[PDB]
Amino acid sequence: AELKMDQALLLIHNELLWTNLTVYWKSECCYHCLFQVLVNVPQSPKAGKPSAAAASVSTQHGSILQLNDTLEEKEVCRLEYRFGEFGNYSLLVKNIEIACDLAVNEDPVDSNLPVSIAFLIGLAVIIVISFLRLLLPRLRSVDTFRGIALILMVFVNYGGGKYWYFKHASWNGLTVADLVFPWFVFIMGSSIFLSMTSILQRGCSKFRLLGKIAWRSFLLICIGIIIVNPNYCLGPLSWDKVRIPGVLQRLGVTYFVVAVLELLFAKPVPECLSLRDITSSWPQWLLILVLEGLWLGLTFLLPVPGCPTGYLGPGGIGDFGKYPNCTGGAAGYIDRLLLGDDHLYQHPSSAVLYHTEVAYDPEGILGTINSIVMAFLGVQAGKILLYYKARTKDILIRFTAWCCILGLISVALTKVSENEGFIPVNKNLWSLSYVTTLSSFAFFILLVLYPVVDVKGLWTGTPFFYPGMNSILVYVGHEVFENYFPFQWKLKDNQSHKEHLTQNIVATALWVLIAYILYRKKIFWKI
Amino acid sequence: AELKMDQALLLIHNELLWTNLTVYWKSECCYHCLFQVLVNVPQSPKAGKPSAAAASVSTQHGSILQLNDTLEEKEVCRLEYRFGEFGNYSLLVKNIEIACDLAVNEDPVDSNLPVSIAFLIGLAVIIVISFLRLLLPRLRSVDTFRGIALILMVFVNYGGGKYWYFKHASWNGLTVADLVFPWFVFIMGSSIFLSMTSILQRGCSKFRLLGKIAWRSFLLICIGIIIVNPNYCLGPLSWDKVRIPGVLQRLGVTYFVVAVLELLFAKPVPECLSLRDITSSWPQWLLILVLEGLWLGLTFLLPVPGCPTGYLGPGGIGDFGKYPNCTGGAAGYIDRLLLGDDHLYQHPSSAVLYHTEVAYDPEGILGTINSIVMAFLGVQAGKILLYYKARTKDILIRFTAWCCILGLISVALTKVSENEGFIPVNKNLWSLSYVTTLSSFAFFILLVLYPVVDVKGLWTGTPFFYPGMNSILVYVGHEVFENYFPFQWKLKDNQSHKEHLTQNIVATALWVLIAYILYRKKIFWKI
Ligand SMILES: CC(=O)SCCNC(=O)CCNC(=O)[C@H](O)C(C)(C)COP(=O)(O)OP(=O)(O)OC[C@H]1O[C@@H](n2cnc3c(N)ncnc32)[C@H](O)[C@@H]1OP(=O)(O)O
Ligand SMILES: CC(=O)SCCNC(=O)CCNC(=O)[C@H](O)C(C)(C)COP(=O)(O)OP(=O)(O)OC[C@H]1O[C@@H](n2cnc3c(N)ncnc32)[C@H](O)[C@@H]1OP(=O)(O)O
Ligand SMILES: *[C@@H]1O[C@H](CO)[C@@H](O[C@@H]2O[C@H](CO)[C@@H](O)[C@H](O)[C@H]2NC(C)=O)[C@H](O)[C@H]1NC(C)=O
Ligand SMILES: *[C@@H]1O[C@H](CO)[C@@H](O[C@@H]2O[C@H](CO)[C@@H](O)[C@H](O)[C@H]2NC(C)=O)[C@H](O)[C@H]1NC(C)=O
Ligand SMILES: *[C@@H]1O[C@H](CO)[C@@H](O[C@@H]2O[C@H](CO)[C@@H](O)[C@H](O)[C@H]2NC(C)=O)[C@H](O)[C@H]1NC(C)=O
Ligand SMILES: *[C@@H]1O[C@H](CO)[C@@H](O[C@@H]2O[C@H](CO)[C@@H](O)[C@H](O)[C@H]2NC(C)=O)[C@H](O)[C@H]1NC(C)=O
Ligand SMILES: CC(C)CCC[C@@H](C)[C@H]1CC[C@H]2[C@@H]3CC=C4C[C@@H](O)CC[C@]4(C)[C@H]3CC[C@]12C
Ligand SMILES: CC(C)CCC[C@@H](C)[C@H]1CC[C@H]2[C@@H]3CC=C4C[C@@H](O)CC[C@]4(C)[C@H]3CC[C@]12C
Ligand SMILES: CCCCCCCCCCCCCCCC
Ligand SMILES: CCCCCCCCCCCCCCCC
Ligand SMILES: *[C@@H]1O[C@H](CO)[C@@H](O)[C@H](O)[C@H]1NC(C)=O
Ligand SMILES: *[C@@H]1O[C@H](CO)[C@@H](O)[C@H](O)[C@H]1NC(C)=O
Ligand SMILES: CCCCCCCCCCCCCC
Ligand SMILES: CCCCCCCCCCCCCC
Ligand SMILES: CCCCCCCCCCCCCC
Ligand SMILES: CCCCCCCCCCCCCC
Ligand SMILES: CCCCCCCCCCCCCC
Ligand SMILES: CCCCCCCCCCCCCC
Ligand SMILES: CCCCCCCCCCCCCC
Ligand SMILES: CCCCCCCCCCCCCC
Ligand SMILES: CCCCCCCCCCCCCC
Ligand SMILES: CCCCCCCCCCCC
Ligand SMILES: CCCCCCCCCCCC
Ligand SMILES: CCCCCCCCCCCC
Ligand SMILES: CCCCCCCCCCCC
Ligand SMILES: CCCCCCCC
Ligand SMILES: CCCCCCCC
Ligand SMILES: CCCCCCCC
Ligand SMILES: CCCCCCCC
Ligand SMILES: CCCCCCCC
Ligand SMILES: CCCCCCCC
Ligand SMILES: CCCCCCCC
Ligand SMILES: CCCCCCCC
Ligand SMILES: CCCCCCCC
Ligand SMILES: CCCCCCCC
Repeated sequence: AELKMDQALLLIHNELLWTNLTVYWKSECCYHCLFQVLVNVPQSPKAGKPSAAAASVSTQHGSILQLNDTLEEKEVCRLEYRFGEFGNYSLLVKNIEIACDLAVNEDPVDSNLPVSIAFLIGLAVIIVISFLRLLLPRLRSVDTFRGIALILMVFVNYGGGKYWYFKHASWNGLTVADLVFPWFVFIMGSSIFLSMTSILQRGCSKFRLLGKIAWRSFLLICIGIIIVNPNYCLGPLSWDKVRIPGVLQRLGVTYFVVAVLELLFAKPVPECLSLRDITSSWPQWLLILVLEGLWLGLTFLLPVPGCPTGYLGPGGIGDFGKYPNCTGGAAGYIDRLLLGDDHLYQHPSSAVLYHTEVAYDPEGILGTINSIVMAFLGVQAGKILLYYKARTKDILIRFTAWCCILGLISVALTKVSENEGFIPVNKNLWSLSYVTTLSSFAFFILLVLYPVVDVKGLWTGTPFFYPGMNSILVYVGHEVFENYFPFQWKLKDNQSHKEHLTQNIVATALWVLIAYILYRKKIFWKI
Repeated sequence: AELKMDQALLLIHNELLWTNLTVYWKSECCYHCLFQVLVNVPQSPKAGKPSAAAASVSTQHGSILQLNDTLEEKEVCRLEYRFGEFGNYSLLVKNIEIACDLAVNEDPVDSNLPVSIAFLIGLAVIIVISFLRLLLPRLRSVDTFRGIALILMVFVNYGGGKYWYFKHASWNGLTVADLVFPWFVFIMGSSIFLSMTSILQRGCSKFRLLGKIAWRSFLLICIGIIIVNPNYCLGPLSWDKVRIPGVLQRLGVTYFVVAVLELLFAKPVPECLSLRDITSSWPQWLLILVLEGLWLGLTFLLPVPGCPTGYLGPGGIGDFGKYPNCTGGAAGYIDRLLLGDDHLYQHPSSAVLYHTEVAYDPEGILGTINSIVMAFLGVQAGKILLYYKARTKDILIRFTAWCCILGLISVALTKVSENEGFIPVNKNLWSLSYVTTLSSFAFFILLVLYPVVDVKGLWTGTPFFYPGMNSILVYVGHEVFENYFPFQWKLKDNQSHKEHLTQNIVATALWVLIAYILYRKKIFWKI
């Protein structure tokens, strides 16, 4: 057939004699999208010979169909159904009143079977290895956490099996792909504090440390702009098409601000209910709350011309299509004002579900405030680890307290909903509730991973700390060699989830093995 | 206008009343090519109103034009002229007998002015640096030689300014681009001997050395097949389109054969007219002469179906177009027999001047014999360096003797001509005279570079030994980052020699600087 991946076939048979029909399609994942025309089925020329037309409907989310008489502009029937991948469905519209019935000709396939099988195979290997082994400075929990986030992004960037839950969410909500970048910012803040405390304890000067901070930030930004962003398979680089924002640029700016703050207000770690780690660093908290107030003010009060003030929405056909060019609101407006459309991201994640035409950069200028807030929460985690290193009970109690506080803030902001909160979770805007949700997840992960890996030693972090010790090499590496064999080959079927998933799992395992080889040879690159 | 790079405009005005004309074009660089149709000019409809037509003629080499009456198939006049780049020439054909005259409307540009200016600027910098400095184990000559060849290939591979003398020759003869690969094979043989002598003198076992040899050869071949050959900007790799031969594959096979021979017949270096370095290694010479006899026999006596036996020619329209699919002869036939057309090089250098349609691989199977012969001559150079290291006069005398012998052999084979010798110089076939010519050049280079750099110390090899100590990193590096900024940007004019030359010079200097940075940080990768 001609069905692409994640698409079903819908055959519409119109038995009505004197009324044409227009088939409108809306996805269930849209929040207030507009109905779009799917197919036009004419009237039946003679009784007993119904006119037909075929359309392809997406199967990732539920579908809502509305059949409207193209003359009277009225609705004859409306269906809400969830079509399955590669299915063959027939819809019959006939008199006696008009009622339209949906039937299944060919059953669909189970498209999530590769994911279920890949999890069971992975779980079966873990049990065998653990059972087989039974018969036979540098914190390791932070390396394990960073390596977990690394393995996840390599799977996600390489495609994720072309599954919708291993991709970035269109506008609002969370998928597996939306977790890894905030966790990298969190871990990078924690490592900022650990490194700076060690260096300033060895007696090193603050000005040489400042020089190292500036050099590392400049180097990260330059690598991001020149190596990671461009698609050089298209052609040589021209300035008018250069994308200035990006991932490594975000890390460089966040690292500079947070590292310079910590260096400026650095204090020796002194040697048990006490708020020492919090109150000893109150100037940072004051400045961070000032930045958070700035983000809220610019997001909810800045007037954007030709756009509602405080608009938190995708534009396109979203919000009933009233604001087709307002993708982002104040964040997008500031990006376009300072950098320009041609220096932004040309394929925002909302372009597929909301059909937005403007350029929006997820790593823009306004979200760097919340990137800095995430990194500073990571710094607080490092402070807990170092201040109370003698007592494990103190560390676990503080991690639990922070996780609970940030979780309650996220519940209040998002209202435990995807689109109906006061500040819904959104990776494109780097929302406040995005930061608090992912920070509570990071504190819970550290809560589980600290006693298991560091205190007791029940686990060593294998195989996660091998890329966790070469994160920058693995990141820049898979960006450079994304199209190379063995990370990518020509598939017998591009429309198969099984083949894409196998390819991406193999490539991710190859990067874990490359990082293990570098670790085994004691080759560690720090930017 | 619409002239591309290295093209002139030819306007033909036909004043003849009753005879059409057909304009045939042949290049002077062709050996026995066929005339190709350039443009068809009809007859003049009325006296005093001559019909005209415009054609673009290449300006890299001389042009031969033949005007033939399209009815009687006779020749009215024939011109041999050398058109200049971007010139505007008008050719008038008129009665009184018929004589055709060539006139220059717009003068051409001097297309080699950027090359002349780039040499003077380079020479002016050398004089300033040498004058300014005046006011203010590992052989260095081998590193300088390898670095010179490295700088040359990086300039050549990146385009060479799009100059025809910085590209590979079409079939026969030499350009600057055809010198660098044989010199790498020569230096690699010399380094084989130096390394093996040192290791076997330190008492290391021969079997562990054999393991190291096999590992290095396998690794070189794998890197060549997977990283260097494919164009991943086109798409993911499929087996049916994989090119098996290549540069690093050639180096791997040559290294394995030569290193295993030297290891097998290794002898300690003993401590002055004597042939000790030659006669102490007579088994290698016997085996090398046997391989050379094999190459000559398979090249001049193997019967290729549908092809003359011992054909040393490009096919295409060459040799008067009698053998359009015989590109290569026995070498190409063996390549196609063993590997197949779809696993060979799809754009041989002859495809532009001789219009060949078949696939030919310059790094094929039959030329590896001559690659091994070149590497073994390099081994002989290393033997001279180590046997007579005490006496500089002995080293210089032996280098001069070898250069003279190989030069005389090259003169005898090529007959001091491009196409008229018994075995003309040809990089595609890796001819015997190609090997002897480039070996005499390498021996002369070593003759000049040994007393200057090593014995006296007048020069240190700057800036050439910095990439000479990281050759593999520089090679694989510029292959991976060929399309990246700052090595390539979008030009304001793609048809300008000045802009291409500036871009390629800047990229080559950047690779010298990268290698200097690695040397300054003591980071050396040996494959
Ligand atoms: C959304 C998607 O799918 S793609 C988006 C995802 N983006 C990315 O993954 C970007 C890639 N980013 C990264 O890999 C990292 O965040 C980096 C490169 C910015 C660095 O993060 P960091 O945690 O700071 O890494 P790094 O190892 O360089 O840490 C630097 C310092 O921390 C120290 N450190 C790191 N881990 C630890 C640890 N566990 N304990 C103690 N010190 C540590 C290092 O010793 C070093 O200190 P030093 O230089 O004084 O000796
Ligand atoms: C046609 C075009 O335009 S493109 C075609 C051009 N192709 C290429 O350039 C291919 C690239 N090839 C190369 O760079 C090289 O030929 C290579 C990578 C194959 C290696 O060549 P080599 O000269 O053998 O390089 P390398 O430095 O690795 O030498 C290996 C050994 O020689 C030793 N060695 C190298 N130079 C010297 C020296 N001057 N003195 C003593 N020992 C030396 C090294 O110590 C090493 O020994 P070890 O491993 O026991 O310690
Ligand atoms: C299909 O027809 C229905 C009519 O039942 C349309 O629904 C109305 O649309 C108008 C706008 O033209 C609104 O003012 C009404 O409030 C809607 N509801 C009713 C009950 O009339 C619907 O818009 C049509 N579909 C499309 C895509 O235009
Ligand atoms: C979906 O199913 C219908 C049957 O329910 C298929 O329609 C048949 O198509 C074949 C060839 O196209 C005809 O020979 C049959 O007569 C059709 N049957 C009916 C009942 O119409 C349709 O082809 C299927 N679509 C697919 C498989 O893509
Ligand atoms: C142009 O015309 C000339 C005639 O002077 C052709 O030259 C002859 O070509 C025939 C082949 O058809 C040969 O047998 C003759 O030996 C050639 N020379 C002479 C003096 O007759 C020439 O081939 C024509 N050009 C092209 C491209 O066909
Ligand atoms: C080459 O030179 C001729 C003149 O020798 C140019 O022909 C002139 O073209 C312009 C515009 O096309 C006319 O206005 C003139 O009348 C033409 N002059 C003659 C004598 O024919 C021709 O355009 C030039 N070709 C280029 C510059 O590409
Ligand atoms: C001090 C901390 C808590 C907050 C810092 C940010 C404050 C001072 C700034 C940031 C952006 C500012 C807003 C920007 C633009 C407008 C629109 C204008 O028509 C009225 C003022 C108003 C609404 C500003 C109010 C003050 C504001 C919210
Ligand atoms: C011993 C050294 C000097 C030479 C080794 C190669 C010799 C033995 C081999 C290599 C290829 C061989 C040739 C391959 C094919 C043919 C065509 C056939 O119709 C007659 C024999 C003839 C002409 C062979 C003669 C011998 C030959 C030249
Ligand atoms: C998110 C899915 C990724 C699937 C691959 C996970 C990593 C598998 C590890 C394989 C390599 C192990 C090398 C280290 C062994 C000690
Ligand atoms: C074949 C033309 C290439 C032009 C560039 C030649 C190399 C220039 C050297 C510049 C970098 C010097 C770095 C080392 C300085 C000590
Ligand atoms: C249905 O559409 C056709 C166009 O092909 C039109 O001619 C016809 O009038 C329409 N039906 C009605 C009832 O108007
Ligand atoms: C020249 O070519 C034309 C085709 O356009 C043809 O009609 C004419 O006959 C030819 N000239 C002669 C002399 O045959
Ligand atoms: C898609 C909607 C996301 C809302 C998430 C709300 C929960 C925030 C964290 C809850 C506690 C986490 C403990 C691990
Ligand atoms: C000692 C070396 C100093 C290098 C300085 C390079 C420029 C630093 C700029 C960093 C700015 C990043 C945040 C905007
Ligand atoms: C005495 C040693 C000092 C070394 C340099 C430290 C100062 C670096 C300044 C960089 C500031 C960056 C601002 C963009
Ligand atoms: C050992 C000397 C300490 C003196 C204070 C050092 C403060 C360094 C932070 C400066 C922040 C400014 C960034 C541009
Ligand atoms: C030297 C001690 C002074 C105490 C100042 C008050 C500390 C305020 C801490 C702010 C934390 C609020 C966000 C968690
Ligand atoms: C294009 C024709 C090439 C023929 C070259 C013949 C000369 C061979 C070497 C001569 C002596 C070299 C001394 C440096
Ligand atoms: C000790 C490690 C040995 C590795 C062996 C790898 C295979 C070697 C094959 C090399 C063949 C190259 C010439 C055909
Ligand atoms: C005792 C140590 C021996 C180490 C291995 C040496 C033998 C390697 C054999 C490789 C041969 C390659 C042939 C293709
Ligand atoms: C120290 C032991 C020496 C014994 C002889 C070693 C010979 C090694 C060369 C073998 C060549 C075979 C390659 C496949
Ligand atoms: C800070 C690094 C900025 C790098 C900008 C690259 C610009 C490329 C344009 C060159 C082609 C005209
Ligand atoms: C057609 C699929 C073949 C590729 C399988 C994945 C590669 C695994 C080995 C990689 C080591 C170089
Ligand atoms: C010795 C290394 C050989 C590598 C061959 C790569 C083959 C790639 C084809 C996979 C896609 C079907
Ligand atoms: C438009 C041309 C601008 C590029 C000039 C070459 C780059 C030189 C600096 C490279 C260092 C990153
Ligand atoms: C999704 C987990 C898959 C684990 C596969 C591990 C074998 C390479
Ligand atoms: C590092 C060089 C940047 C050059 C930018 C030029 C913009 C047209
Ligand atoms: C003790 C110094 C505090 C300086 C003010 C903090 C906010 C800028
Ligand atoms: C502005 C409405 C309430 C916001 C929730 C507060 C969470 C701390
Ligand atoms: C310092 C620039 C990045 C180097 C490329 C690394 C590719 C794995
Ligand atoms: C062809 C030699 C040019 C030398 C230029 C050196 C300055 C980068
Ligand atoms: C290294 C894996 C090679 C796989 C080759 C498969 C040919 C179709
Ligand atoms: C002294 C051993 C020589 C072995 C024969 C050489 C040619 C195979
Ligand atoms: C076979 C004709 C003569 C070949 C020249 C010999 C050079 C040593
Ligand atoms: C070992 C494979 C090659 C690594 C890439 C190096 C790029 C500079």
